[PDB]
Amino acid sequence: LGMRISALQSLSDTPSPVQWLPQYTIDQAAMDEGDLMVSRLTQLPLRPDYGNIW
Amino acid sequence: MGNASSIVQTINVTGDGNVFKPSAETSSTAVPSLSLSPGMLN
Amino acid sequence: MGNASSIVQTINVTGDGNVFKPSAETSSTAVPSLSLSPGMLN
Amino acid sequence: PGGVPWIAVGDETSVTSPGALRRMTSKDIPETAIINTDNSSGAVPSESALVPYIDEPLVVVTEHAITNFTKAEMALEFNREFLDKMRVLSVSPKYSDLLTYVDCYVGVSARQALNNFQKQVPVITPTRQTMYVDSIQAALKALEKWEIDLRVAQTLLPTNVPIGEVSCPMQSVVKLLDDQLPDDSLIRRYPKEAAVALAKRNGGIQWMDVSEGTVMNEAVNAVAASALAPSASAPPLEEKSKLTEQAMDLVTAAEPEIIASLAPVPAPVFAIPPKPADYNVRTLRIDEATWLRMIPKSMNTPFQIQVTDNTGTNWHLNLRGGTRVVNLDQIAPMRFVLDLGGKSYKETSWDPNGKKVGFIVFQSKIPFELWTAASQIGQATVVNYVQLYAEDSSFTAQSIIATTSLAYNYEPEQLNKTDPEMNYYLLATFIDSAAITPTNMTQPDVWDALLTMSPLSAGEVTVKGAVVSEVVPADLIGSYTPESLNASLPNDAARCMIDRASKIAEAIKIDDDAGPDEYSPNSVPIQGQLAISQLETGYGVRIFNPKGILSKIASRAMQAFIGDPSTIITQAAPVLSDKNNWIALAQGVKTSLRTKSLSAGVKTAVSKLSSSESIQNWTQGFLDKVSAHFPAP
Amino acid sequence: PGGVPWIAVGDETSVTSPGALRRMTSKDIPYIDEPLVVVTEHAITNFTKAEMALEFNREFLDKMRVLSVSPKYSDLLTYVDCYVGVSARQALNNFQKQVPVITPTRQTMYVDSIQAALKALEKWEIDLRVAQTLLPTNVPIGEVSCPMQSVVKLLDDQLPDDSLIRRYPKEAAVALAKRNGGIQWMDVSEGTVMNEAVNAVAASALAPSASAPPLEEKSKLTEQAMDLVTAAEPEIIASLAPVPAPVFAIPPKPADYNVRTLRIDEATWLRMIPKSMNTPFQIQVTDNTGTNWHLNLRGGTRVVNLDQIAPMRFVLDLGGKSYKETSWDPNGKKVGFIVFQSKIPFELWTAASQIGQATVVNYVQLYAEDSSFTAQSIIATTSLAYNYEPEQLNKTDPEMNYYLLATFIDSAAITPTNMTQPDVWDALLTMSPLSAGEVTVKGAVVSEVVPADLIGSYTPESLNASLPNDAARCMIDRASKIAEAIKIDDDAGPDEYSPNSVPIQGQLAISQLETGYGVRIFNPKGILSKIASRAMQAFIGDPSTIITQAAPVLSDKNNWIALAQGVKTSLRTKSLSAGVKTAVSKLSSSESIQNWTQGFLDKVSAHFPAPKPDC
Amino acid sequence: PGGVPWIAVGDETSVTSPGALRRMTSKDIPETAIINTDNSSGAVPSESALVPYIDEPLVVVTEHAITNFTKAEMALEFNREFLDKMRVLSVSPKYSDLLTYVDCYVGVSARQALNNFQKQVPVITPTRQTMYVDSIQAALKALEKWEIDLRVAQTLLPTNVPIGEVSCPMQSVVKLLDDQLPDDSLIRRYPKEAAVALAKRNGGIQWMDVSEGTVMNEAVNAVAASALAPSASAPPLEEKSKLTEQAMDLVTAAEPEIIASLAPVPAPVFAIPPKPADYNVRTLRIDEATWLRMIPKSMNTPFQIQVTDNTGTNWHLNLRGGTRVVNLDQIAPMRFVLDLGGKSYKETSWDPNGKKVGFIVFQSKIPFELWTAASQIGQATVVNYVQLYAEDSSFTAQSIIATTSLAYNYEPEQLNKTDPEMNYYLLATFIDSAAITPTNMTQPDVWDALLTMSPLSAGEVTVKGAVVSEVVPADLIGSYTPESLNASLPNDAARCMIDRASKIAEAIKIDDDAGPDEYSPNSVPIQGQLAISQLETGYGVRIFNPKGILSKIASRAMQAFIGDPSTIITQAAPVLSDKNNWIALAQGVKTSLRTKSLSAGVKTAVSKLSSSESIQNWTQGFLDKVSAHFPAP
Repeated sequence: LGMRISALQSLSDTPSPVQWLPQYTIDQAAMDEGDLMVSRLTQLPLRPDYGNIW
Repeated sequence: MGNASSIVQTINVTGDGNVFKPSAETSSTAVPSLSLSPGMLN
Repeated sequence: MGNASSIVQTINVTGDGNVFKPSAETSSTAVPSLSLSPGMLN
Repeated sequence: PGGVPWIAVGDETSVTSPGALRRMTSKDIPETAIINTDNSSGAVPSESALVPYIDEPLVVVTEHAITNFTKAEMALEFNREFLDKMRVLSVSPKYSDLLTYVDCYVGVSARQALNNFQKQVPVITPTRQTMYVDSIQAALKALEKWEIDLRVAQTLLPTNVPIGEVSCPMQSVVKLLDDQLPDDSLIRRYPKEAAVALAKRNGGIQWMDVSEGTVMNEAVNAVAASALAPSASAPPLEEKSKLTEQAMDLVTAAEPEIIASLAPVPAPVFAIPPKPADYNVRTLRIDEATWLRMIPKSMNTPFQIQVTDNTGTNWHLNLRGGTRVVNLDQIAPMRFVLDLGGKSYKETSWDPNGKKVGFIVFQSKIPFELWTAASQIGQATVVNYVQLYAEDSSFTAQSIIATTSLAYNYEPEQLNKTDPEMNYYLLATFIDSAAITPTNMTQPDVWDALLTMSPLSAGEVTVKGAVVSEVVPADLIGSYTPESLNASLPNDAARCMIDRASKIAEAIKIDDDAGPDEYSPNSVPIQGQLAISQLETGYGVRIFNPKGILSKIASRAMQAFIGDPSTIITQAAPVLSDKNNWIALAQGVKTSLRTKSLSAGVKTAVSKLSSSESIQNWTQGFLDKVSAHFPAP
Repeated sequence: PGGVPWIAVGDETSVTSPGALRRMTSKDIPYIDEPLVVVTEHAITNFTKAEMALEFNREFLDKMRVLSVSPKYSDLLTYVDCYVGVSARQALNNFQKQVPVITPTRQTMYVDSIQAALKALEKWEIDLRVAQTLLPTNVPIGEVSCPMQSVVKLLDDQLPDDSLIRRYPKEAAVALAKRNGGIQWMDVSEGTVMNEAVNAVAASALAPSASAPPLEEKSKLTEQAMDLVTAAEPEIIASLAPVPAPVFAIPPKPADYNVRTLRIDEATWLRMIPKSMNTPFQIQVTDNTGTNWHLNLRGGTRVVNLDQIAPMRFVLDLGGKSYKETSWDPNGKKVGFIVFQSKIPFELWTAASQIGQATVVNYVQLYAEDSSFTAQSIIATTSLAYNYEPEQLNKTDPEMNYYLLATFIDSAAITPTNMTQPDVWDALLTMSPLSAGEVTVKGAVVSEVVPADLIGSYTPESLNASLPNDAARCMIDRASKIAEAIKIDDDAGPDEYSPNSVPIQGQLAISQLETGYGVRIFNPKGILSKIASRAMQAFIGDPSTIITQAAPVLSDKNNWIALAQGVKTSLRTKSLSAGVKTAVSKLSSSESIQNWTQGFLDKVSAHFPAPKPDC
Repeated sequence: PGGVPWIAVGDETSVTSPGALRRMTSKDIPETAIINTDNSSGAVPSESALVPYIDEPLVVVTEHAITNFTKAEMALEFNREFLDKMRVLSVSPKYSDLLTYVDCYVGVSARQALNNFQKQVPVITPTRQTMYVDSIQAALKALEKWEIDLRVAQTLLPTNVPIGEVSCPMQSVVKLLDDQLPDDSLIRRYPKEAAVALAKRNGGIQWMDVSEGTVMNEAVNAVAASALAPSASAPPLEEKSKLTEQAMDLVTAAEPEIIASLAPVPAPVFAIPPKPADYNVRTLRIDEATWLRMIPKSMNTPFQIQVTDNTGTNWHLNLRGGTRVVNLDQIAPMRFVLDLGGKSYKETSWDPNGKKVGFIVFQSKIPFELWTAASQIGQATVVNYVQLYAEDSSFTAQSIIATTSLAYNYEPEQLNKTDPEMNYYLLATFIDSAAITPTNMTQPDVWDALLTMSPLSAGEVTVKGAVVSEVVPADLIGSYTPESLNASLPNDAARCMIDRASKIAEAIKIDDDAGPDEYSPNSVPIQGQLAISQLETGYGVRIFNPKGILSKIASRAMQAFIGDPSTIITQAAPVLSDKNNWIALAQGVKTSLRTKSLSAGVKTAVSKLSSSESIQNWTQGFLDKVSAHFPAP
């Protein structure tokens, strides 16, 4: 088995969602398949809250 | 490209809607050379 | 095809009946070269 | 497919990770071992104490290797008769009987091999492959003298005609071949074997059968002959293919894109192995050679200095008006060789015979022009020196100096270069252990001698006498007057560009066959540019020319390029000085060559056919001579 | 197969039918539609090899988290039954089942993925090459050994400080083991070690046997020799019939002459006024810009004739000459070219009425310096340039005569008694052709040339005074390639018969047996063998001997034709062979190099000592 | 499989069974005869009196041949429309329709065939092969003018771009072509067919069907163009592959085992075709030139001798102190040319006009320097001579000899070398028909001119002026000085080493782009050798240097070798005078060039991409200019 030997570090659960900065590799794909997969995985339609613009 | 004459039954040389879009990927090739060495044919 | 004298032979080198007809379509060839590059052989 | 075979680690046909695959060996396939070899060649020992029993790996053999080794064995089969005569290799190797066919995983690494399962792949061990190669190689080794003698027999008289057919009675050929063939040859010892081998190689030679009577073609290489044969209207196919491929290789080597760039290109990528150059430093003009310096003339106070080499020996020498030196900064590494042979340097007050000439290097912060009274000399040492000799000269009452090869290497890395103010100079002149009186010796220097410079680097490029880090190849076009070209350094960019373009010129000449004032696919790129440029608006009087005049001018441009490939550099060239024409031609050469479809030129084809017919006529005349001077019974 | 796939539009089909075929597209497989292209076998095999070229470095590619999944070209190919061909007629005549097809988009994406991986692996590749090259890892023949710990110590010692092996040693070890089967790593868990290389066929192709050179070297040398001879074009240079100039010519080279030192009879491209005229005269010529220049003509003046010369460029250099007289001083003076065109021949010229239309095409200023000799001054280097392009002149009228002169010019009239030098032709001239499709013989343009008559006709002086575009230089440069190929293909020593020298021997024997005028003589076969050997050796050592007059054997025509044909008929009939002496010398040299490598490895082991045995 | 097909004759069969096989002929297979072929092309006559019946052999076509001849058919299928117009070859040839499938023993010889038995072997008869190839050649001959015109149409304006994409209105392109097209072009006569062929060859040109109004790519060579195009960040794949192949072929061209052997190598195996050399005897020294002899200058008593030529006309000569000769023995056959241009030889009582200068050969036992009296000359002959002629020169009151070319061919075989006590000497001097008064002429000879030496045998080799039967290349390294090099014979071993190493220099250049003082794959072996050697025991003061300094030293040494190859044979050269370093470099070059995997330098990649962008911009600008004029209506 190719694995590092180390035990997990326990953490408590974050009560709100966290930011995430993505980083790109050199892999590539066609745009159409990306739109198709986004259509499959999406949770729309939905009614959100608006907030105040001013 | 052909010149000094126009024929539109099938392909209009001088008509609208034709594309001239050279590219590195499309390139242009024919059959320049082959493998006709005496030892490989037999 | 050098000279040789024998009583009875299956083919006679110095005999009469042979054909020496050099032609461009027949030509002469052997195995002088082959493709043995390191990349292509693997 | 290639690589190595892989097997499961014992899992129940459920391989879902590259960790469950291990590389196959000869224990997993027992038929690939060394003891299971058929040993038809007798190579493997039969004694059980001598055959090893160890685990070897397996590799996959690809179809290219199979076919090429299979043809390698037929190379040996061309000489089966003589090989039988020496009792060598009585059974053909038959490569296909060494491989083992297995359904396995194929690949180089486990991750790739896992997702690729193949059926009926051929594998082999390294040992058996080496044995097979050795068997063929030994069989080839045993035939050197026989093949040489066979080739001598074939080439003694012409057995091939370029076109058509010729004839001669075979008895005359046999008589001539007996008369002329060497005694050492094995043909005399083994005639029938040579006859059968020649009948196999050449379809012309046909041997009548005494028992039955049928005489028939028996060569085994007719397809290759038809590939080489010329039709009665066109040249052979293979020759056309070979010529076009060679032209494409030259264009590829010339790097058509490097020599047409409009943006800076680094020096090491632009350079090529250079060549030495020769000069006469005294005869050069200082405003043309930017790499020389000279003390102001009409100065009327000569001065003397002293200097010591690396052994501490002191030397005296004198500087006067007219003395010249060479800047040794910003010229890259370079090797100098100086040769004074053929010059006199003879006066009534000084004779050169027995004197010594040396290279002296100066370091100072003061320009060489503003030097006098030896206080401005700065740090200086003698590098090298040599002693002269005098001989009689063709001119009556004069004598000349024998040859010398005074050498010096300049490597910029060693010298400190700490202060940009500092200046380096080099000079060649007389030196002597006694002070040279100014009245006796009046010559400013000994720079009146042949000077060869050879670069000491391949990643350094200068322009007009100063090194640069990058060049723009499209900015060298039409920017050199002839006077600036005989005074540049051997590591100049102009020489690199000229040598690169010479390959394009050679390729165009190889591919194209056009007479004076005839359009060619390699000369219209200039024509289109000329038309579009003459339509545009700049400044000055416009002139409009028809298509015929433009075609003629473009053809003349291409011819002037091919004949002399340095016109692109030359300033004020008629048409080739413009950078657009150069770029268009260089780019269009590739497209012109890549789209040929097994073709040639009309003039080439017609001349080639006429030449070949003349050759057959001469061959037939020679064969008539042979059949007439060696009568058949 | 190749080209594209097609589909029948109708039920009615035949070998030659109007219509009946349309091209297949992505709609016809089971919106954007793209065409399909049939993929050959060559592409499949070569692209698979390219993929495995990446797969050598899987451990590194997995440490760096790139290229998780392999390309696998054989997924992208779709198998279908259809008419295949480049055109509709070929498709109508053909029909195949299970041909593979692909669209251009997918092919471009595939090649881009491979190129991206190759761009990411570059520094790693250079680093492994450095590691392999630092110490000798290959030997021409045999087998040498060295302890591994010492080798790793040396590598740790001398590898660069930014080398990527120092960051990934285990991956570099596995990569080197894959490339080279000599470097083997023991498996610790089981204590077993064996060869783990994936390249064992090319290794056998490149390996010498016990007594013979490698196969690849022999095949490569033979192919190179055939390519050289094929480029030489034996048929053209053996022709006994006229061949056009554009076919025969090959790119020319410059030539250097001295005009004054040449003799008139050998060189026919020069005209000199007779020395018996005994009187000078002076003329005034206007250049292109209206400037007036006065120059003087006298006896002995030489001019180059421009009539039968191809477009040519002249560059003249005066460096080293003195041209200093009692009443003239070269410093500050001017020298230039003048182009005359007149209906009166040069030798008849006596007055200014005969000079015709003249023009000072180019001119320079002369600068003088002290020379080596005492109280002597010499001129600095000049490059006077002229381009004779005939088509810019009026060549329609035949009576016109053209001449070229180079001499002193001045704005004031030159006094005849001050200067008695005729011209400045006593200087180094460089001529270079401008047309690569026109050839001259002996100093006159020829429409076509006969290659079988140039051989054995030039005396040394005539060959000297040739122009750069002479047919003899084309012949020399076209025979030099044959000479080089023969030298590559042969190792015969002094007086050793070779398959490349015997055609001359056969020709000599036949010629000897014939009847002709003269005192008849006879020779054995040994004498003819020696004579042929000397002739071939002299040819190889000097390709310019076929054209030189009164040559021993190569001045003849039949010998040349026989040799040219013999080259081809000998090269074409080899079987992967080599000379005996070449083979034995290669074996001995390879063994010596092996011994040197082993000694160096012993030195490497002596320093960087390995740990002593533990117990 | 390759070879010919065989059929059984005797029932018995074994891998060596005698006389069990016989050639299979068309009499067995009726489908092969020319009376049973399909005339879809129209070659075999339909009249029964014009189709012969003679039994014909059979050969086997290899899969290589099938693929390449089908490619040849594709080479014609591009131009189908114009072939249709000319009514040539209406039905396209199909090669597989000429092959007969049979199963039998296949092999080159009977012994190989006895072990081989395949099924579905395809066989052909020679005449069918010739007929097929003739049809292809006739189709190619028909298309010459058309192919040239189509290439001109493609090349007239930029149709290809190195990278990226361009665009232009096709109406403007058509108008420009109409304006610049040649008058005789078939493109104007047949426009539509040219358009269709262009659409086949290129993918940028696209045409719409006016019936349905659709436009799409119709090129048929996408697969190859994918390999020809440059992807992002990397040059085209084929260019890299081809450059690596060319470098490896350069390395193989000069065998590294020959140039780095430590053991004697025969002269013919080492030799290469040489080049001429030019010398001047008076300027040469006796000490350095080992092939010269001189009478000691102390003689001062010249003597006059007479010698006859081959015809029988006597001549007169004068010898004195200083007269120089060339020692012929111990040198291969040679060719000498003497050129006396630009010399005066004018004395108070001697006028060079009309005087005769010639070569003489002396054969004598007495050594040259002991020569005092006439009778000691032995035997002499005037081989060749030329008359002189003087013209006025640039110097005032001076004259110069015109250009002369005197030739001599020294062939030892034409002499007898059996008597060891025999000396052969060569002289060039004045000759007369009467006595030459020594008071009149004071010159020793005419050897103060130009002398061209050209070898006449490329199988012999000299070192320092003496012939050697075998040479050791490793010992030549670092053993020559410029004084000993410029005075070498044309066929020296030094020049052979230089020319065989120049190929290695070029090969190293092709694959490197490193700058000053940078480590490379080719510069490390010298560093390793230096690092090992500095630790070895010696005699001097030991020096320790770190890793970086050694890497710099190796880089500089390799660069100096590339810039001037002859430095490997120069005395006291910095790093390349140690033969270990030379052997290490020569051996490591092959390993460096064999492990490359379709790669290039980082500098070359970035420069190639930048240049491709620059030409892309240039082409777009030109097409904008073209569209501004010739506008689309």
